Amino acid sequence: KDCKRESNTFPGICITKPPCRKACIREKFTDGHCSKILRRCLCTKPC
Amino acid sequence: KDCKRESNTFPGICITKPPCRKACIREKFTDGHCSKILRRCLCTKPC
Amino acid sequence: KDCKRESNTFPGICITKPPCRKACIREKFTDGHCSKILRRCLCTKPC
Amino acid sequence: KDCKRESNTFPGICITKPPCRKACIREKFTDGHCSKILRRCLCTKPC
Amino acid sequence: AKDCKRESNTFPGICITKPPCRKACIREKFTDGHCSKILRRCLCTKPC
Amino acid sequence: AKDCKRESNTFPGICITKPPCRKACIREKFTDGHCSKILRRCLCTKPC
Ligand SMILES: CCCCCC(=O)OC[C@H](COP(=O)(O)O)OC(=O)CCCCC
Ligand SMILES: CCCCCC(=O)OC[C@H](COP(=O)(O)O)OC(=O)CCCCC
Ligand SMILES: CCCCCC(=O)OC[C@H](COP(=O)(O)O)OC(=O)CCCCC
Ligand SMILES: CCCCCC(=O)OC[C@H](COP(=O)(O)O)OC(=O)CCCCC
Ligand SMILES: CCCCCC(=O)OC[C@H](COP(=O)(O)O)OC(=O)CCCCC
Ligand SMILES: CCCCCC(=O)OC[C@H](COP(=O)(O)O)OC(=O)CCCCC
Repeated sequence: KDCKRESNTFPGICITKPPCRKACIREKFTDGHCSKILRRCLCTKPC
Repeated sequence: KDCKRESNTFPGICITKPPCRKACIREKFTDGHCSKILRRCLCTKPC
Repeated sequence: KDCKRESNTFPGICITKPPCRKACIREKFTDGHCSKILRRCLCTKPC
Repeated sequence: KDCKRESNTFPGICITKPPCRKACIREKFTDGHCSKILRRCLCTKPC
Repeated sequence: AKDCKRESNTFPGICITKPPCRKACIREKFTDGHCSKILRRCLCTKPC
Repeated sequence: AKDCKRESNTFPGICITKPPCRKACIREKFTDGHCSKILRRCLCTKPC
């Protein structure tokens, strides 16, 4: 399974995936996705 | 902030910290804690 | 474009699409999706 | 519960209701109202 | 002589419905308040 | 925070430049006035 950490750079409410993914790759993770409930951008990468 | 990944070795319900921390350090993380709701053992390490 | 209405039969909170789609098809709509903040099951069909 | 979808015939910006309702009734809905931010004309009808 | 008007100095966030804006504006000693339809500011009004 | 604003009751015609509007508004016991950008109304301003 992957490691996960909230994005430090993504601003505002996480609505769609691509912007979150882009922030997370800029933060040297491999993907990102919006949290379904709190709408935070969560980055993921192999641990 | 630290990365998080659920423990792959901790059995059953996460009640207190020490057993989860011990499992997570064996998995080469630096700490572990119980998730307050689902009672999963969550390993943490800098990433 | 499609008309949209909240599901009358979907119980609980909308987490993933397929359970919502299933309920919406039961109600004679063609698809369903989760609303992003309130997590409602919203059915869609041709108007 | 009413079905909703954007007017296909209402031109321009929805400021007040009557012109949107009128367009929506022409489109065989039963009412219309402006959306708050985008100022779309949204038609509604029993579904 | 229409009413005097200015933006609420206490209403937070986006003005969506009228009652919360009117409530803020009466606390500021105006007689009413309403959301501006385009910018969604809470605007207070009073005879003046 | 911002001043109260109200259309002038005495300013005739269309608001082109500020000084004639400011002068009419001070007569009306406001502290300033200015032209609205599109409709070219003379808008008077004063603390609420
Ligand atoms: C598919 C297009 C229309 C329906 C979309 C919808 O209902 O939102 C997706 C919902 C969840 O909502 P969001 O992830 O917040 O967009 O359910 C899923 O199946 C995604 C599952 C988890 C994805 C990781
Ligand atoms: C009934 C006679 C006409 C009154 C016109 C009016 O109410 O303004 C139009 C409103 C405009 O929206 P507001 O920002 O709420 O003023 O839209 C509606 O259709 C009502 C509900 C949705 C609000 C967008
Ligand atoms: C009527 C309650 C909805 C919340 C406040 C409101 O009156 O209208 C907001 C509208 C939604 O109005 P509804 O169609 O009823 O959902 O949407 C927007 O903000 C802009 C466009 C996107 C969605 C239409
Ligand atoms: C006639 C309906 C009841 C009261 C008036 C009203 O509709 O709301 C105040 C209006 C609405 O516009 P906003 O305040 O920007 O929302 O203010 C004006 O711009 C007109 C002032 C006059 C100069 C343009
Ligand atoms: C309302 C005028 C106030 C200030 C002067 C101005 O705005 O320039 C236009 C002036 C205004 O004159 P009046 O309309 O007579 O007031 O010249 C014209 O009338 C031609 C337009 C014909 C309009 C009927
Ligand atoms: C930013 C304020 C809103 C604009 C209204 C205003 O200031 O009224 C005066 C007008 C405004 O006209 P605009 O160019 O359209 O802004 O300016 C003048 O030319 C007067 C010269 C002397 C002083 C400007």
